[PDB]
Amino acid sequence: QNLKSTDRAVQQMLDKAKREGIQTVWDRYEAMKPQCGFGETGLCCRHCLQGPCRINPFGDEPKVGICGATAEVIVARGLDRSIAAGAAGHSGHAKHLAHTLKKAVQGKAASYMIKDRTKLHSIAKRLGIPTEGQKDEDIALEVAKAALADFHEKDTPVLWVTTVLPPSRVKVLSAHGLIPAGIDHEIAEIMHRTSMGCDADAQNLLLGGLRCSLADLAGCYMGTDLADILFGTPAPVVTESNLGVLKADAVNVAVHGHNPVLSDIIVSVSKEMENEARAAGATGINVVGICCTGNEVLMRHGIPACTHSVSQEMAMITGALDAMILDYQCIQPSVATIAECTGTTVITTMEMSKITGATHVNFAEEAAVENAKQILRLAIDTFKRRKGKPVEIPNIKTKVVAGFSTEAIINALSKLNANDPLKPLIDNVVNGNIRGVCLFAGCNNVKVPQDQNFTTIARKLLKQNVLVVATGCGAGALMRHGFMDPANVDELCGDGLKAVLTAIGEANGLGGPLPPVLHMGSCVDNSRAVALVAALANRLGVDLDRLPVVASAAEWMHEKAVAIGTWAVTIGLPTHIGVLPPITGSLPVTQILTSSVKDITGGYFIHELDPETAADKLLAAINERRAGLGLPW
Amino acid sequence: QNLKSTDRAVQQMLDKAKREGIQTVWDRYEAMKPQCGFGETGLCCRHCLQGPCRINPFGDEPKVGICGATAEVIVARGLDRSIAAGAAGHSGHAKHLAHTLKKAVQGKAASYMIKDRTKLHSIAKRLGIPTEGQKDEDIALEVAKAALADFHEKDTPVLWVTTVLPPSRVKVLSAHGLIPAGIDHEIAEIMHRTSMGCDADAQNLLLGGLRCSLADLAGCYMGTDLADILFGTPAPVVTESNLGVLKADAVNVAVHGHNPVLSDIIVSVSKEMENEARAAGATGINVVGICCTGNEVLMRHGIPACTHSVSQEMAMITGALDAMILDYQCIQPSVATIAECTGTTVITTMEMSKITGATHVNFAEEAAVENAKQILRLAIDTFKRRKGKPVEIPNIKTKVVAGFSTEAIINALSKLNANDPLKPLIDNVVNGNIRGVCLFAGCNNVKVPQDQNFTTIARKLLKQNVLVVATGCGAGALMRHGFMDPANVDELCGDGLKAVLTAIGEANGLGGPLPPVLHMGSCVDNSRAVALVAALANRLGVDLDRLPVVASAAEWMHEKAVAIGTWAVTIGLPTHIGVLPPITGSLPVTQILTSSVKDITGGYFIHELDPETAADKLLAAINERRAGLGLPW
Ligand code: SF4
Ligand code: SF4
Ligand code: FES
Ligand code: FES
Repeated sequence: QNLKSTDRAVQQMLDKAKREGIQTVWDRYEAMKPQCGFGETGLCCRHCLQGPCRINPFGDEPKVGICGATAEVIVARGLDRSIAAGAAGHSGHAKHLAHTLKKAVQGKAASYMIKDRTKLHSIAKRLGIPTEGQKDEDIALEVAKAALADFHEKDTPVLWVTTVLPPSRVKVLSAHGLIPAGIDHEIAEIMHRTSMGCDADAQNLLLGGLRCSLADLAGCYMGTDLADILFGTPAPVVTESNLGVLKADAVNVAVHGHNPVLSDIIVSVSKEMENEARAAGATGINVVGICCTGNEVLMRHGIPACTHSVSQEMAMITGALDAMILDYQCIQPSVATIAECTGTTVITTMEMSKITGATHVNFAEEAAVENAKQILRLAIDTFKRRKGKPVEIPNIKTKVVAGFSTEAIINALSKLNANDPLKPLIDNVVNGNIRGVCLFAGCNNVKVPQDQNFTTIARKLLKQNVLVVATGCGAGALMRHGFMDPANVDELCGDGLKAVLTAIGEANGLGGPLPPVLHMGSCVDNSRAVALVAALANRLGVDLDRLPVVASAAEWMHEKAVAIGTWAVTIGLPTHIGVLPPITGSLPVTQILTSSVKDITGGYFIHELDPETAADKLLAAINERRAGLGLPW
Repeated sequence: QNLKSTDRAVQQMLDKAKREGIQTVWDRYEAMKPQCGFGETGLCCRHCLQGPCRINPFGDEPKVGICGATAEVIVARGLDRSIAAGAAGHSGHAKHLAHTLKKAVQGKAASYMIKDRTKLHSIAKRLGIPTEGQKDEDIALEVAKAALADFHEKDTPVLWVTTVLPPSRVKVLSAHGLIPAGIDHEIAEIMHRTSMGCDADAQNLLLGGLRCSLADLAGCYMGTDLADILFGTPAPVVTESNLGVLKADAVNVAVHGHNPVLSDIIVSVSKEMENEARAAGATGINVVGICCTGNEVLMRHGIPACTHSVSQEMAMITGALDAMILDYQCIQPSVATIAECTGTTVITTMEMSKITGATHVNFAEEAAVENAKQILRLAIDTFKRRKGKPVEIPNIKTKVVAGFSTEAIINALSKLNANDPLKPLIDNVVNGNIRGVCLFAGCNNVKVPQDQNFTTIARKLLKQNVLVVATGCGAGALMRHGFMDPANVDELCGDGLKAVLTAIGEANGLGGPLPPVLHMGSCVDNSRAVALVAALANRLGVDLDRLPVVASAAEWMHEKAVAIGTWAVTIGLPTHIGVLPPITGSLPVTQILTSSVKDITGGYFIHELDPETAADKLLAAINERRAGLGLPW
């Protein structure tokens, strides 16, 4: 099972699933081999009913699509549609939060409120919304209206791009025509230009994709902003991760998906029903997190993280998961079928994301508490049905310190330098104690033994004094393998990095270091990493493509991650990816994305399937940035 | 060549292309056989990087996607993305026209203006925009702002749906949650819900697709409305069609694509440069139409139609096409390569639709006349380079009467009944002189011998007294085969239909009948057919799903046509399609689209590849509608 996942709890559940005859994502992957090479290389098009068209990577015909579309056009159109689909997910998430904030401040959903007033006021100031002499409710109404206005064309471009990046970066992007005009406007323009008989020039197509990736960045940043207003900005928290966080004697309830608009309410209400859970034979309600909704409630409330991404079915296989409460994105629809065998109640909550065979509860903000109680009572019923059944919860978990929002990181640094908090971090970059910064982001992917790339790359970078930050299922991989436990700083970190983590932690009263990797939150919270490095760029007076900062989507899968990787390149970062997207069928497109885009944005993709080689390539990229600043390396 | 196209001019050019070694769409189709059966059946998914996934239609594994997505989910997600892409094209077209109208009435593009004041005022009244005491420029500004507001969520739903359909139809759709909230909002929601780990219930997915198809209908109707304001509502015109409209001694200039925002200007300016063309050895500038931009200028100015859709390369093969001026949609990118062999200057004009190897001229409304002159002068240069070269223009053309906007049809009927113009048409439906109405719409498709389905079906329906209306490349097929020549009424039409066409034509002073088929314009002008049958429904006091009205997308290809076919079903029409979309891999999805959707909208798809059978099925559908009204059949 170690060829399937490097997580020992996951291996144990894979053995249970095998002896019980329950098919897993890994079994369905094996059943798909050999996968289609036209699709793997990108040389397939279904954009009209004259198709499907394909192109042989090498050899004889077919050499061109029926309409005349070349390999370069077919590959670029497919990639653009992936970016648009990712943008549509992150911005659908943000849009829902904008509507929730509007409802809350109009008096229409009393379960929601302005929890972070300081964040509200700073966002308003960032956007140019007046604060002086205005009620908080009116300021928030203005912020929500601004959020919704960024989805369509108006007199200004998308402010959740233009107000969040360094001004020199906005100027470079504007010169290339890359600033989005409206989030949904760009998504639709991608769908139009990639339809049959439309854009047929690879460079033109890819420039559009870069612009649409910035629409995705805007949705990410808007989602983080709005979730912080509504639910609180994260601050450092201590919790646990992996399947051992489930409790045989408790009602185990997983929140799963991405938008925490209901799961934050699930967390609050579950506490109020401890007595009702005790009447039914449980110690209480044990809410646990899967995927990014789990990251949201871990970051804000220290809810323990059960599992992530590719291994999500394994939580059910324990027999102890009484309910799995779904919103949208990254939910394997197999969970609805597996629930019959495991007894778990799978509940969908969003009108646009239903799964056949799952129970649906129509969540509405105005009725959020009622909804959480109806849902949680289905879970309590389920816990009672499994009275006196054996469960197999692997006794495996790690300690996790998390909650490193950008505000929290700046605050931690301020204990070393109150009036210039970024300076101690920059001081240590310049002197070599910190070699650079790497963001790990994105999913797991069944093609890669689970977590193998994240942990192999992270280990090498930490030994070379790289400050490592992580989001999404990259943070999930690292937390499940101990990278967020400060007890592992001695083992994992080079002496320079250890010195800095210790100095910061000791100034924060911890008597011990910050953890080896800083968890910055969910996938939308990749925007927090942008805010951090944008602040660093502005303090140094340079653009992001001169900083020793790189990213690695080491095991990526989702269209959302393709969008994130593309905006990382667009804002100027060397961006490693550990699974090839469907681009190898076009050498011209591959050359743009890995080389010549440098001349446009200063970023570039680094394609490397071997994680040891990937770490060497990321260190090389960091060290070239150091050299361009005149720093030793 | 008659297996490739039923058009004799196209056959002649296929022989020339073969002896000159020029590859055509038909050659590229042959080179693609056998096409992938997974893609043909819809059983392929590439929505994440764990793919590509496929499902065997029958037999052993693979049976399910890697994430657990079933065949039903995979097929429904793919179809939904096709509908969203079509909506993005039609509404991108409409959005561009909305911006053009706004620029014109703000004094920013003097080459554009309010040409149809009556249409402006009726659209304003339809939307609830006040007209009394307002300048036309301010009314138009309000209409343009309303058009742009329908792209995003607001306090009202999409008004270019809710104000254009019968109220009972709006109520049925609203009860099922099918009214779009915003055009680009729906496109993005489709992209989100169909991304990995999101919507996984076929019925839920398909309901979303029906809603997004109504966003497409809104874009079509908005595009027709705005183009009529800016360029004039069509009225009956007489012109010609087929390759014989090219002239060896003239500068032959094709306008090709969909948005006539520049080609209408091309038509005006070309007249002003007749003298400049005469200096270079030509008789003048002969502007001809390809595809829907050609339909737009045919409908408004009687510009002759050169060719359409699948056969567009053949116009170049004559050797006499000096320039082909492109905007977007349905342009085979092969034209840029074929131009090297034929001498044609291929010019792109829109930033989001470029073709490698074509010359680009950045069109801007503010500089429209300058742009048309720069473009037309490239064409005059090209005509001079082919001095003393042999050209092979097939001496083949038909007479075309066209320009039947809904306003023109109502006006023609008003000569029989001034105060109740629809009554004479209804009178003849009730008495059997008109059996019903069929709209032919959509593309040609290389899988079908060109025009064979349109003409075979139309011939049978006309003999059975069906009033036939046509748009897009369905109108192109019928015009090229004589169906728009009133001299063919005796041959083609049953006695009842002939009586009505003659009575209407004689009351309109023609001394002769209306043509056998009424050309209602471009693909967006399918909205005109909606306006006509909506008016008929309102006059009879019933909904569209009780009228003897059907549609046939007999040779369809583009994602835009998939969207149109889907909204035809959604508004209540039996809708024949002559090429199977990628749905046969899921029996549950096929059953929804061909049967059970009747219980939702009253419309349904009729899947029939055999055009003689299709005509029988369409007549059966018409006759069942007649029976439901108590009419003889
Ligand atoms: S758009 Fe072109 S390449 Fe794609 S399926 Fe249609 S004919 Fe084939
Ligand atoms: S979304 Fe599911 S079915 Fe589609 S490629 Fe990804 S794993 Fe395969
Ligand atoms: S031929 Fe396999 S992905 Fe299309
Ligand atoms: S396997 Fe051929 S279309 Fe994907």
